[PDB]
Amino acid sequence: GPVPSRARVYTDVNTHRPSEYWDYESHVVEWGNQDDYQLVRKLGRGKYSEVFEAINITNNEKVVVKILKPVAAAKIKREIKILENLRGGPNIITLADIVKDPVSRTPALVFEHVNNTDFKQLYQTLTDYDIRFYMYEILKALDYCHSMGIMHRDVKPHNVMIDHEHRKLRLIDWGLAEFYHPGQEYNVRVASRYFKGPELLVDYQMYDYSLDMWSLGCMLASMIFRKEPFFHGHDNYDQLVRIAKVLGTEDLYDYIDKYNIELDPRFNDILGRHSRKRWERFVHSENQHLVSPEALDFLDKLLRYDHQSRLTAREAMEHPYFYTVVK
Ligand SMILES: O=C(O)c1ccc(Nc2nc(-c3ccccc3)cs2)cc1
Repeated sequence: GPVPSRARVYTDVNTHRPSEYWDYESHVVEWGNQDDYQLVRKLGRGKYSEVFEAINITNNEKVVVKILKPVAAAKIKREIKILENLRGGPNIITLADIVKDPVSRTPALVFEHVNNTDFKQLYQTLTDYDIRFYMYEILKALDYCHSMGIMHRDVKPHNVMIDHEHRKLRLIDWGLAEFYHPGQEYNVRVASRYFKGPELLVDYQMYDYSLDMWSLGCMLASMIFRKEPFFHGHDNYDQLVRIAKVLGTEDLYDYIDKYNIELDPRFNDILGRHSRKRWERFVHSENQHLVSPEALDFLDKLLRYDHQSRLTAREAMEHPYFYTVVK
């Protein structure tokens, strides 16, 4: 069987807290008035919710209303508890109200409004300074939630709202977020394909906060190399092959050896043999101004197969890559 693993930081934060903090099933929802909000336009639809721009007609303030689908309506108590526990934290989306949608009959979450710019238009238009500035802002949010015993589990560009005009950032969609308990085996069907950590791809269930740091590394590689996404898998199996063509197969085998994991035998006919690549192979005339020795050292310390060997969010904030950022 697989060898157990524990987070190297914030290991026992939930073991000391009173049951009320992490026992989300026991939480009682204080429902507000849905008629306080007037829906303006549909912003988007996912497999778990529909998002709307709305107006709070009492104070004329712009808000965002997230109406959960019945499939996600089952684990509403987890998302509500997490959002309340993290409320006021640096760069964390602020939950303003919870109401009962009259049409879906499911809960609807009301949030503060952020004037976001499409990442497919922004993230790939930033300067070297701005990439460093916004990465530091994301790290503030990740260290905060990890210090409060929570894993985000869906870090990706679409989950980071940025008001580039005001230089304001918010980490959103805490629908897949979970409380970290040492020794707990978790569902590997989390995060979006391109941002899934190797622990998920090899079906290793005893993962931790370090999963968010792999996802952050994928975001950084895409920004500094101008390649969207960086690891472009056709499916979950091809996703691991794309990673192995860059990081090499020897360190992958060492990883699975260390944790006594048995790879799905379907990998025997698709993985092949690959040496680790130097990051200069991805540098070209169009992205060279975004690349520095500090950016490459930082990336090297996030994109590691071994989840225990990755920089934590606090260690990442100490990195020379951020020395140029005004604090
Ligand atoms: O916690 C959440 O899930 C959450 C919080 C705040 C959120 N704000 C906003 N979303 C959008 C949006 C959503 C989907 C497609 C296009 C635009 C614009 S401004 C969206 C979602």
